[PDB]
Amino acid sequence: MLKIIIPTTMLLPMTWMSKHNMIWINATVHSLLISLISLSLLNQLGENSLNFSLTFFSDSLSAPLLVLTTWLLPLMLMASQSHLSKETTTRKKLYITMLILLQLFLIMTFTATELILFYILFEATLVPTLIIITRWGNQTERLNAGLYFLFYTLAGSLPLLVALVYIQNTTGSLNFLIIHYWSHPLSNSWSNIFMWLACIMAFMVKMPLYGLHLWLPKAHVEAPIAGSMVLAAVLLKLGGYGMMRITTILNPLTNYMAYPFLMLSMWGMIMTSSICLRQTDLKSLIAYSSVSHMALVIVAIMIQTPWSFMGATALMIAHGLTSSMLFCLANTNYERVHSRTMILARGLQTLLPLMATWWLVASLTNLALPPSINLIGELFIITASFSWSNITIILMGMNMMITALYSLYMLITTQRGKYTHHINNIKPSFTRENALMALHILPLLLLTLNPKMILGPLY
Amino acid sequence: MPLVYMNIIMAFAIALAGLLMYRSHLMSSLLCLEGMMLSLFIMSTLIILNTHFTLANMMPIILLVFAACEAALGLSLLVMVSNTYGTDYVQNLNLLQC
Amino acid sequence: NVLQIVRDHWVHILVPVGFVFGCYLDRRSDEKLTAFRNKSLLFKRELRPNEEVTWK
Amino acid sequence: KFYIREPPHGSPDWLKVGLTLGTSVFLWIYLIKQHKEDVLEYKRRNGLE
Amino acid sequence: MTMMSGRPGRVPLQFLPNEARSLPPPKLTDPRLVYMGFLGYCSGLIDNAIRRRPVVSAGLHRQLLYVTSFVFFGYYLLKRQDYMYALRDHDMFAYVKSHPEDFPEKDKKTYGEILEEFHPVR
Amino acid sequence: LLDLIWLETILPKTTSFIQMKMSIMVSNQKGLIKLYFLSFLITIMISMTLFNYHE
Amino acid sequence: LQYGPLAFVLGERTTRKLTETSKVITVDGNICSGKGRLAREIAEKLGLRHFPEAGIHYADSTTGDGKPLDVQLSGNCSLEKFYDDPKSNDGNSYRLQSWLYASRLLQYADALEHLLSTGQGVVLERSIYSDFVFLEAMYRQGFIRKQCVEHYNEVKKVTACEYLPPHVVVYVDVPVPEIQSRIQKKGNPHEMKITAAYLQDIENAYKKTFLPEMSEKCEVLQYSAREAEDAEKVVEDIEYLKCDKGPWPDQDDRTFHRLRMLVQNKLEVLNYTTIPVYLPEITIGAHQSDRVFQKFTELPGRKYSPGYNEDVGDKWIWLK
Amino acid sequence: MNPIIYTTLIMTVMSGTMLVMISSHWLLIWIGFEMNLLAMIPVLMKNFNPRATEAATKYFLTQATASMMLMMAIIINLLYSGQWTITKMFNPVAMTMMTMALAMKLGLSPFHFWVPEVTQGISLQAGLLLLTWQKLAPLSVLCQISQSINPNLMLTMAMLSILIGGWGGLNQTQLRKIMAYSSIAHMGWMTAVLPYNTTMTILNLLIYITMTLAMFMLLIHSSATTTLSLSHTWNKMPVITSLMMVTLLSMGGLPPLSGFMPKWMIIQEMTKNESIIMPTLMAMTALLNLYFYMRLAYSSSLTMFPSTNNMKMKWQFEHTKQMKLLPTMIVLSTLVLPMTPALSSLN
Ligand SMILES: CCCCCCCCCCCCCCCCCC(=O)OC[C@H](COP(=O)([O-])OCC(O)COP(=O)([O-])OC[C@@H](COC(=O)CCCCCCCCCCCCCCCCC)OC(=O)CCCCCCCCCCCCCCCCC)OC(=O)CCCCCCCCCCCCCCCCC
Ligand SMILES: CCCCCCCCCCCCCCCCC[C@@H](O)O[C@H](CO[C@H](O)CCCCCCCCCCCCCCC)COP(=O)(O)OCC[N+](C)(C)C
Ligand SMILES: CCCCCCCCCCCCCCCCC[C@@H](O)O[C@H](CO[C@H](O)CCCCCCCCCCCCCCC)COP(=O)(O)OCC[N+](C)(C)C
Ligand SMILES: CCCCCCCC/C=C\CCCCCCCC(=O)O[C@H](COC(=O)CCCCCCC/C=C/CCCCCCCC)COP(=O)(O)OCCN
Ligand SMILES: Nc1ncnc2c1ncn2[C@@H]1O[C@H](COP(=O)(O)OP(=O)(O)O)[C@@H](O)[C@H]1O
Repeated sequence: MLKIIIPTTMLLPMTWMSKHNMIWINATVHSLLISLISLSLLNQLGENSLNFSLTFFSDSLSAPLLVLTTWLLPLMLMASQSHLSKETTTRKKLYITMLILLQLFLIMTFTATELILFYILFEATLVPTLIIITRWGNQTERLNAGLYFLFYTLAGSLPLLVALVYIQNTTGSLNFLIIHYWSHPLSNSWSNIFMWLACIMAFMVKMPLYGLHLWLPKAHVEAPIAGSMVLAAVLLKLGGYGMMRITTILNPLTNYMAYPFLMLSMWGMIMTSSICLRQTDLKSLIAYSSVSHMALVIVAIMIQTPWSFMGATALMIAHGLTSSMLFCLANTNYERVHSRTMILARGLQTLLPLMATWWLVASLTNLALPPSINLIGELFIITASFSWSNITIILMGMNMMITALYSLYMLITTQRGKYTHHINNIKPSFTRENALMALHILPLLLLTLNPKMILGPLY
Repeated sequence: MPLVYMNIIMAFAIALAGLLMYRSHLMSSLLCLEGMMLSLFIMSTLIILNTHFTLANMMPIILLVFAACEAALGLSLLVMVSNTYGTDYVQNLNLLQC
Repeated sequence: NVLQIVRDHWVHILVPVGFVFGCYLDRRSDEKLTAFRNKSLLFKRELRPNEEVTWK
Repeated sequence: KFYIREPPHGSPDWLKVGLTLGTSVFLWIYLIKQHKEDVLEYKRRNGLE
Repeated sequence: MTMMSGRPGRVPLQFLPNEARSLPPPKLTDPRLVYMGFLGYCSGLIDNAIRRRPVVSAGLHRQLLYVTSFVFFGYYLLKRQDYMYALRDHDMFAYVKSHPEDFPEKDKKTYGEILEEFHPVR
Repeated sequence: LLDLIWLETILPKTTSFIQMKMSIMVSNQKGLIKLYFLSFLITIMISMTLFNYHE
Repeated sequence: LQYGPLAFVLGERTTRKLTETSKVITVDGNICSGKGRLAREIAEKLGLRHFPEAGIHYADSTTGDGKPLDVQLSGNCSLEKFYDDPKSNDGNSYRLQSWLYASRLLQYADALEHLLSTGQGVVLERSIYSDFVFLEAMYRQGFIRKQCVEHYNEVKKVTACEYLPPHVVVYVDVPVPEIQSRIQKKGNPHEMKITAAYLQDIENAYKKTFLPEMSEKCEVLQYSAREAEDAEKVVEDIEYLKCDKGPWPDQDDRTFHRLRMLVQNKLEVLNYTTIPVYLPEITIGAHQSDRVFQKFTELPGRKYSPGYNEDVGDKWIWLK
Repeated sequence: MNPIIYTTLIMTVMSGTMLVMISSHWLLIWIGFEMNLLAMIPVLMKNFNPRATEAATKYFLTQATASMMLMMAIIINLLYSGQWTITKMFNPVAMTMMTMALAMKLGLSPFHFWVPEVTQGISLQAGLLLLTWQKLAPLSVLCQISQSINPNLMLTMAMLSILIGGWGGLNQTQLRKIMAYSSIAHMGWMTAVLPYNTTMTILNLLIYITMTLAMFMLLIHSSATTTLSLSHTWNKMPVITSLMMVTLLSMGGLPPLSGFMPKWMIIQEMTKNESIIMPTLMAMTALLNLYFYMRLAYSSSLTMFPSTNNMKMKWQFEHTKQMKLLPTMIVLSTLVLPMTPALSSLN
């Protein structure tokens, strides 16, 4: 695992020793090389995980997330360099350093064998994101957004720390292998109920769960493009990964402790899909769609079936890629017209046809068109829910209908109709933007040929 | 215990309450501090004499010496406060808040 | 002719050297977990006439 | 260029630089010798070599 | 609240008892020593940055002294820490040996004869 | 009604309001040693009775 | 051995260098009076170091190379356009006044450091004590606002109280019509626009506030326009003065040590000039501040500490 | 003040603290406290002004009252047992007096009122000394008598200290009062674990002292004592502001910074003793300290506040006096989390 971590660390002195006009080129090239190297972790053994050492291990769940992070870094660099052109060399190097530190913390988080190290890195991811949002955000609400993002996370995460140290004291270990092999049932008691809550609420708020999701629109809208990319693509999946790791020791309590969370997730996915229908800001719609998809992931994790975990893993990967692509698409238009209002710029298909094609493909993947992996995950989760209870199909179908509705609503509003007359500064699409959209979309379609790479350990 | 021990302990308690409750003059509180020291001296001397612990017969003298140091410190501070305000009232010392 | 281009492009070796060093450290870490080599009931084997270890 | 004293002039303080380098070298040599003695003592106490 | 300060035969201010010499000294390439050296290098770089000097190249002798001092202190810190953990384990094992009636060895049952409750997931 | 008003009201806005009120209560002292030492006497009387009588 | 507590403890003292000829002297006067020539002559006769009047670019003369910097990187004010448009809505007038007060504070610190370190005396043209006459003249002419005067007063109250006033205050007296006549005979087109009311306000401020104030803690020597050309007579008048009035005789080694610690470390001297009082005339926004700071850092010898800029020929950087 | 006199007074303060450290006799510990206070009073008044005089007077009154209570407790303990050694007090009433006395000396709630005012009324160097060195002696005394303390009173005072520190720091614009409330909260955290493990208290003391030294030195380097004055440092010394922001994040206890390790170790040690509720409340309350640290970081480094015209003149001057240990303190305040197992050397 050091063969991935050490080059990521080497990215720091390499970008701090580069010339003022070569930082983007060097960082992009070596980030792509690191992603290529990290692609070798997909070879999984089946029966058990790849245990490199006492500190790190790789699973069929961790490997797609690691590859997604390593692949997302170069796309973040490509998206960032346009709006940072006027910045000084030192501040651009600091921004790239923030991105590299975030990547390092993420790659170490997904491979830790022990839960305290996972917690330490999972909290350490906060600082670079907070710095990025509050320093390179564009509006004045970035400060309030950063405060929300920090405190919503910490209020859930601190009880997790207390629960983890208590569990290590009572059991003697927190190593995930020992945790799994020496699992014992949780009795029906108030102490066990509060232990369950302390082990669950941090990952709940990172998803986010409906009712604890208010930080996400603020943080995702007010962050720069790279910050939004990493928030939607990767940082939302930390909660799901933590849930999959932690629910091993929570049985059989989850059988009834999951009822309020399932109810909240289903009704709130309906609510957020409905909210997307009346939104004046283009980024907030994407944020709320992310909330709905993560609510579906929460249901999948809560029901505790192999098909549910497979669908949840597929949906996490697909949602990460699709949300990153949608955020980049919105950012291109924002850079054109310097406003996030959806109806300001209309009929962009007449002026930008290839970008309209990218918009159409992203909208089609957002509504989970077959045989894309988005629908693979969603269908697996829906089938698992149907096995859990036949009445879930009503809510699943309603959510599907509303998702198609607002996806095509966004597409029609932004791309169709007639152009706004007074707006006359819409230049032809750059090679960088088209390449960024292609690099987002092509892995999505290529993953359809080999769906088992992202289905997870339960495959 | 002897009832004199209770009398000396209540003397200490009364002097402590007098220090803790403040009237206008700073000087009154310094006298309460000196009274607490006097009660401590009396109590320690009685305890040492009763048990015939020979070597601590010098301890109350050290207590008195550091009492004199405390009194000198308090008087110097009172001098500076009164030079600042022309009065040793405690309510003038309110430039700093919490 | 190569002095200046080396001085301005030497940064392109840091990441490959880090990769090589990481692989080397991974092998060293593997070297510390040989307690059960050729000792598992499933994979215990008779050594070949010339081989010294089952894996390294 | 500069108008006044500029206590760091074109030449560096050779006394301070020499003292710093000597301190570093002495510390490194002392550490090496200490480690060698520690290894030898540990071997002799437990009967390894 | 004070576990090992009152341990018998503890000299007050040694920082390294003679019994610690029976333990293997940490290797000079110990990753903790490398981290101490990295901390010293960071201290040197921050010193250069604060004094408005070229961060990477200004003080080479000063950075060398920083790294050397950090490594030198860290070596002895690691020695003391390892010795303290060795003492903890030694005392624990001695106490376990001397009190068998508080740490009994009960026969362990195989899983075919231990009855576990099954909780179906549905 | 829900995201912009009531979900805001319950978790974050209530916390902000409560902490602001408590901070205003705690930090707004007049800087007079008379009140502080009166509170010190009250605290001493409590510790000797509600704690020193319970052992 | 840089001067500090260690230097004061072993050996170094200030009073051992005072030799009755230190005598901080300021030669004040109205606009275009011959105070500069008189001050230079006094410095040459008495053997004291002469300080030309602190301008917009005085700080430039003492740091880096003595060359002045660009106006937007140093000062950000123009005396010529104050004469042209004193009532401009860009705040140039009070910005100029505050920058000039800061420059005079820096020059006073430098002069006091020189006198306390070498014992040799200094001669100044104007000072922080007489800087307020221009402020009052600007305020009475409607050139600045009341808030600007209040901010100036706050800065002066927190800054000028840390230093000792000059021993000798020399005032060159020239009537306002003679001042105007010298102004037209000079030749500067901008100074042609100086009205009689402005010069009258400066002179009234001098004669009603400055001289009566300094006469309580310093000794004042007034000289008319005609009798100011006799440098020998003025020096003889100074040489027969008994400095038994101000706080200078009340100074011992400890106060001198505190003052010498304060006069060096120019950042501590200038500390209270940039107090967070947000007057529009002097407040600069984040974007402009960032741009100007970056441009200043791009100056050839300003990126690093003095002895660490290799592009101006510094050597042995890797061993410094 | 004569530099020789200042050196003598600082050495006398340190020698009184060391006398408290090395004494086996209660009278010698009392003498050390008396000498420390006597030499400490002038240091608060080095720069003369009415605010400094008021701060020194309040400090003297509080510490003299605490010393009187200390001596009275020592005398009660002697009365009920002819013992002078500091091993374990034999009377519950004397021990309660001792605890109240040491808490008043440390400034624990509800004896916290003097700390913010005294800290605000003095200079930054005196504030550094007061908030770093003055905590060693009472904490050492409390460590020696840890087995005798009543857990209820100590834990109540610690929880009150944490809560009041957070709430008071929420309302401050002066930097010295912010640091004083931060100190109160950190003292509460330290005294929460003392009845269970004194090594944890020592580790928390060391880390808090390192962070406080780094923060005070950074505040001296950028000579500001208010939020708006510190808002100007970005236009003159951006590196100082960046280091300040990182140190503030470390003081908030965020991983992977150093300030997180004492809270982590205290929480796990308390959970070893079946104490779950109180550490949870403690962390949830330290969230407030993190909030006002983040507010200071917003105003200081993450955004750029408007500046003044005279800053251009300051651009041309370097710092005449340099702090030698500032670089080391910053590194220890931030990057020492991986070296956690070294805490075994503290016991
Ligand atoms: C976890 C695993 C490992 C991770 C490592 C830990 C993280 C990194 C290490 C941290 C400590 C190291 C660096 C600290 C000293 C640097 C101080 C500094 O300011 O840098 C300036 C300096 C650039 O200035 P310059 O070159 O003198 O000329 C430009 C002018 O000075 C123009 O400069 P200026 O001063 O005029 O520019 C003004 C600027 C000045 O503001 C700054 O420069 C920011 C400096 C903050 C100091 C960092 C805090 C102390 C360390 C704690 C780190 C916490 C990490 C945990 C995660 C939390 C993230 C905050 O202010 C601003 O623009 C406002 C920015 C405010 C935004 C908020 C972000 C600031 C805090 C971010 C800190 C992130 C960590 C450090 C990243 C690296 C920074 C250099 O940076 C460097 O050139 C040195 C960087 C490292 C180079 C050495 C590499 C060795 C060479 C290769 C050998 C290969 C070794 C292996 C062998 C392999 C075989 C081949
Ligand atoms: C906006 C989104 C925020 C996040 C949402 C988080 C959801 C948290 C809710 C937790 C789910 C249930 C918690 C515990 C399960 C059962 C609770 C209780 O009502 O059930 C009965 C419990 O009986 C009583 O109801 C006791 C609970 C009554 C007191 C609780 C107050 C509930 C009021 C709602 C307050 C809102 C809480 C959330 C604040 C935000 C069962 O009867 P019994 O079999 O005998 O007890 C079983 C436990 N035993 C085995 C230990 C004996
Ligand atoms: C922020 C990180 C903390 C930094 C701490 C300051 C570092 C600089 C200190 C300089 C090192 C010298 C100190 C000690 C050297 C000789 C003195 C020695 O004899 O002391 C012995 C003891 O040794 C010292 O205590 C060990 C000091 C080592 C401190 C490092 C631990 C930090 C925790 C983990 C963070 C890693 C830090 C990385 C290093 C930079 C005496 O033992 P004893 O008299 O019986 O114990 C007294 C306390 N009792 C009785 C109550 C138990
Ligand atoms: C930003 C919003 C996120 C909010 C999430 C907050 C919820 C976190 C879950 C509860 C936190 C506290 C959990 C405590 C840690 C668990 C450790 C444990 O299991 O110990 C229990 C201790 O259990 C407790 O003490 C729990 C009591 C609760 C203390 C604090 C209550 C605060 C409010 C609790 C309800 C809210 C939690 C869910 C709300 C989610 C957000 C709305 C039993 O230990 P023993 O004493 O040894 O018992 C067995 C031997 N006799
Ligand atoms: N504090 C000030 N405010 C405004 N203008 C000033 C100030 N100080 C000097 N000046 C300008 O300096 C110019 C000439 O300086 P002055 O000493 O009067 O003549 P000379 O060069 O003959 O000595 C004048 O136009 C005057 O306005």
